[PDB]
Amino acid sequence: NLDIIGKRIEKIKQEHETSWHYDQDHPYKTWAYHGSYETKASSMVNGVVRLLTKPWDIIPMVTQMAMTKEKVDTRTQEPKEGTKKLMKITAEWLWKELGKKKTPRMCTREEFTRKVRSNAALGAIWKSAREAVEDSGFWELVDKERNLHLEGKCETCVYNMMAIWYMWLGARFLEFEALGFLNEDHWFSRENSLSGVEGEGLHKLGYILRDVSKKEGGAMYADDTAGWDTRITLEDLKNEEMVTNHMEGEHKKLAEAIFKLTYQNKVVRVQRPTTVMDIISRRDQRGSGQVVTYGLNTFTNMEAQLIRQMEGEGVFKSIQHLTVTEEIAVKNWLVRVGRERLSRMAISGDDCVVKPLDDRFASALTALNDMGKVRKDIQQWEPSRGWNDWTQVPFCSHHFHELIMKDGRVLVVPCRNQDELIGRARISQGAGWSLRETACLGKSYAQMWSLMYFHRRDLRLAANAICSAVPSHWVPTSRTATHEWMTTEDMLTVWNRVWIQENPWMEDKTPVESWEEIPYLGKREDQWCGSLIGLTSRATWAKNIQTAINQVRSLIGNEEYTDYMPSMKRFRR
Ligand SMILES: O=S1(=O)CCCN1Cc1cccc(F)c1
Ligand SMILES: [Zn+2]
Ligand SMILES: [Zn+2]
Repeated sequence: NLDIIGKRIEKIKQEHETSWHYDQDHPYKTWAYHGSYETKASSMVNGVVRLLTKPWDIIPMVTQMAMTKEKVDTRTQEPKEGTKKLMKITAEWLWKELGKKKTPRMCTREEFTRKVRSNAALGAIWKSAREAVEDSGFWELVDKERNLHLEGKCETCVYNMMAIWYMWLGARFLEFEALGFLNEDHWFSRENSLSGVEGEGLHKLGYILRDVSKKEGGAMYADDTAGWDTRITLEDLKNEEMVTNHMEGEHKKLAEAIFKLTYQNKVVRVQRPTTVMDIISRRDQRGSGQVVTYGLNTFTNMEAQLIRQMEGEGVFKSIQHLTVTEEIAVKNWLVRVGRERLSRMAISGDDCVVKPLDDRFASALTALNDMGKVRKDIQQWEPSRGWNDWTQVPFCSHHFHELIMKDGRVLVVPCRNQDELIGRARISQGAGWSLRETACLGKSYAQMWSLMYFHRRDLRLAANAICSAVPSHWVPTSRTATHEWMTTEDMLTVWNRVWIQENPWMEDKTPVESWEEIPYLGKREDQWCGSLIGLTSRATWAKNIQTAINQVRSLIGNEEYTDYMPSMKRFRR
């Protein structure tokens, strides 16, 4: 206990010696409380996108998105011995498969520096990250902590609750040095993991689900976990740490210390209004950089789902205890069919789709419930509802349509309710946005829509409008998947590269010559997915779109603009 977290606690106590109140009115039950001390970010509207989406100003599902816990303080029972055994064997086998064609390695100050100078979310708390990285005293702070970790101790690796947990860049660097390889070297690529989709892109996910649908077997299951990060057990963290069994030298020691000192024994600071700072600690649950969180969530989800598959296939009889012959059967299933069973899944962190061998999977719930991965919105022992059609399966907040081009070629396209897409593009985060920076964020949403959602009538029109309203040469930006729309290249050229040239599911590579060759959903199916086609508000907006474009051009001023509206049939004279 205080053995490992004491130093971090001691150091914070001193820095606030004149306010160390041990509140007895502390609300924590499952989080150990240590002490307290004295201390003291809304969604803004993007005006460029809102001025060009007027019909949505009266749609509450869009307008409410711009307005405006008790699951972090929960406990997870210890799994049974049969469950623990199944997890240990599966985890051991899975790190070996992921490691067959990859080599664990340390990520570098050099690589970390480049990532900070290209504005990548690292959950940090010198002003900006940029100025800390170009000064050397910081790296001496990193070195002192680095040397403390090699010694098996920790001083400065403390979480700041805000449920996301920021850290001092020094802690982030040390996490990235030891475990960044999982993301930097694509351990969860589909080629390397079989179930993963890391680096895939939203224009690949529907093709991937259609490929899973082609396997013989049962329904497609897509069960969501209730609060996945809160259900990560200490047994889960131990099975994840076994990646260090594949490491050597410094790296092995540096990685072992991240897992022991910061993952399996955390220290957190949380603001309470009664405003004081609450210094609490817990060994279990997920708390780590969002990028390491993604890869280890993928790993543990792949593990859990292969065990749910083993349960449905009768590989083991009970989670209470695994007979010595069951152990051999589980390991033999893995060697014989493990890679085929991974191929029956698409897993993106806590998000999965599984096409099992048959529907016995639907009621194979004992291992899943006992690992703590309790399903959301369903009674603990009620059998899973499966999907009969890959086009109805939810995955990564989307569903996927099969869309046939006038020339017979087949697109599998990503889709979601259009109110969600318009409502998100109308929101910015943070202060100090110039009109130019607001315009360039609108342009990023517009180009994403032209590439991913070209099949939705309202979005291809609004995307053309925004791109006409923002100066042609201004570069799309974001402050916070592969992002092919982040470019000043012509969007028809990018569309051809993504959907035809580089698309491994498209055998005929004939380029498309104009946007009019590129199809929409059926008119009814566009409505079903939230389109306003057919409403008087929408018809007036489309007819008068040049007036809206000219309003935004007048605000931005006398700049070079291109009219993209004649790329659409109806504006082609
Ligand atoms: O589905 S409907 O509402 C019934 C008539 C066809 N639709 C209207 C419409 C207007 C403008 C463009 C368009 F593709 C379709
Ligand atoms: Zn540390
Ligand atoms: Zn749809």
